[PDB]
Amino acid sequence: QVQLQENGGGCVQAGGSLRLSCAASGSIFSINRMGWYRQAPGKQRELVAAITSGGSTNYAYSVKGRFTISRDNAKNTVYLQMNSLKPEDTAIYYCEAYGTYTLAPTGEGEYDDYWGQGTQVTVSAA
Amino acid sequence: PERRVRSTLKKVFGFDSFKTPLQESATMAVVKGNKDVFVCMPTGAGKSLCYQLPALLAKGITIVVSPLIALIQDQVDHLLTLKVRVSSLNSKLSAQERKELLADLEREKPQTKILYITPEMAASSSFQPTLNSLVSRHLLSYLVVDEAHCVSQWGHDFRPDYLRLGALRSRLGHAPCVALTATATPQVQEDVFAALHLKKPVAIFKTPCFRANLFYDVQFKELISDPYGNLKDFCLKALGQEADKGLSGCGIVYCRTREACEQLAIELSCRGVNAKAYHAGLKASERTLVQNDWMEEKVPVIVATISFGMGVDKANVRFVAHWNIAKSMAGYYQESGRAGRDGKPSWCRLYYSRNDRDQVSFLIRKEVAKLQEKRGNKASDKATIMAFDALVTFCEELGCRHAAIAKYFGDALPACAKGCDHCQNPTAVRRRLEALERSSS
Ligand SMILES: [Zn+2]
Repeated sequence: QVQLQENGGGCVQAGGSLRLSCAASGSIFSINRMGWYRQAPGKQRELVAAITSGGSTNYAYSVKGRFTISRDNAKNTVYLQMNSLKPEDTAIYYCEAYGTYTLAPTGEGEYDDYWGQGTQVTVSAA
Repeated sequence: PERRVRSTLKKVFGFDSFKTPLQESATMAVVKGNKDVFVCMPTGAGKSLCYQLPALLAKGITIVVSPLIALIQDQVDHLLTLKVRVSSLNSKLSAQERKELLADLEREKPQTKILYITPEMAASSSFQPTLNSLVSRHLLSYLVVDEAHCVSQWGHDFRPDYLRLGALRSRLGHAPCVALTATATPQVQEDVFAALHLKKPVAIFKTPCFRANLFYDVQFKELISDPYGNLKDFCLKALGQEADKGLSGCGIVYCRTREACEQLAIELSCRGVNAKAYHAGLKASERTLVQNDWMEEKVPVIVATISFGMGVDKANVRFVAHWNIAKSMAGYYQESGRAGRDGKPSWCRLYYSRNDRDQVSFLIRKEVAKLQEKRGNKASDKATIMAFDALVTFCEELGCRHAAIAKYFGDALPACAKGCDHCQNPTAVRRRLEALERSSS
């Protein structure tokens, strides 16, 4: 079934930039929404950004104007351009493939949400 | 296991095997009772079997939401003949019949095995106690929503009542929900999954479009100096695929206008292919002669508008030529699909013209504006326009023809096997498309 490959995590200076990416693979016809969530140490998972097939975008207030989500519908890939990174952005970032429609030529398929394993983003104040 | 299902398939419905391996898998997935299920199969016994058979092995009551009494009646009657303990709940039921049924369902171990019900009642305050008590007493085995597409404004049969069915799903948490329809695009599927609040992962069983025995191609009328000649050659090649039987099988040519139908039948006949026009303009007596003559194989080719009645189908149709692009991909699929029912090789050709595209594009816009005055603005109107664009894309793009049809309906990539013009010679189609581009002035 569906595998999510996340990439682009690491350690940067405050004021720096990263680009997270997440490719979904499998017998994928479509994905309703691709999204980035983050969980800082001992804190609740929150929505960072999400984009429908359609291109309707949705950002957490704390990242509006700093972060840009974009999607390649044909490659089932989502991107998060992170600029002007701050210490408070330090967290494990997860991708969500919401409303993933998979199907075989036999006509058997599934509609499910899938999550990646998570990628560490660390922003140093220095 | 498999054992329990197979016995009760013969023992009650009297069938040796499931019609298809897909119908079997669906039925089994509903039986396990671990997943919400979505069945998209063309109308027939197969579909209904996917919830009816499991309803009996369940050891509890299956509630089936259906949009109107007519459809409920067909089914209760058919289930009754199989000596199945089935009942209906609706306003048309007598006050006393009603009080009796409600009493039966309040009873520990009721006789009702399958209850058919309308969307208004299923959601009405008056019925919630009954639903709750059935849930409490773990007597609810399945909630089935038939005609699931009705929940979608992007579908053809939108019913506001179906918007209440979402809230019900959570209340019936314990029980799996089965949603069935004959007709759903990817967009209608999404509306069903969301509006009925199906629990993920949803198991999907969707009968694919693909037919290995149909060769699809598009020809650009703009690049052809002898159109009537090109069609004659196409007709004769498709017929006489059995050289010793001579000319074997029949064909259909579809046209938008009545003038086009009359004219094309004459141009084919004058070149030695016997064809008769069939359209709404002819009297009923004429229509019956033309149809009889075609069905009886006296006249091998019929040139028709969308008007062509499907009273009975024909297995030996060897070709379906569209002289004009259809209104919609569903129209084209259904019309082209009247070919090759016997399993033997058949040809589906679309004669495309940017002039035809522009004209049909425009006519759809006008018939939509006419309905917008009568019945008001709807999301369904935009589905009508997207339905044409899938066919325009089919003609004007490089790629497998069977794939483009699969994409529109929400099927996986089909096993084309040099079964369209693109898959048999990509460069040919590229060259033809390149040429159409030079002609664009
Ligand atoms: Zn192909």
